[PDB]
Amino acid sequence: MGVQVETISPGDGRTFPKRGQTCVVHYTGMLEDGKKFDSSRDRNKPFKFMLGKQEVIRGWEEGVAQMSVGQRAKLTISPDYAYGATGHPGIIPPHATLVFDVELLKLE
Repeated sequence: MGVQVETISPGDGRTFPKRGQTCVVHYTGMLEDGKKFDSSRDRNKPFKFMLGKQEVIRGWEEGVAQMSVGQRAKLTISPDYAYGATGHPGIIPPHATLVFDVELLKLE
């Protein structure tokens, strides 16, 4: 499968990221069992990435573009849209489905 987006709290429902914009987000990343492997909130610094430059996993590129500014959403990402068969040594196992709690703070 691809990426599923499940809403947690609504945004403005009007402003969606376009290609080339910088997305400023807080996020928490968890394995399918619920173990957290990454979180911007723990570092007290939002994460920025430019949509369309493939600086993040495909699931983020397609999932976050579906969010409006101010929305918090749950992205469930299958391995093909994520770290795939390889995974990431000692962080993400092979063939892992990931769950991201993501809040789109603003666009730049």
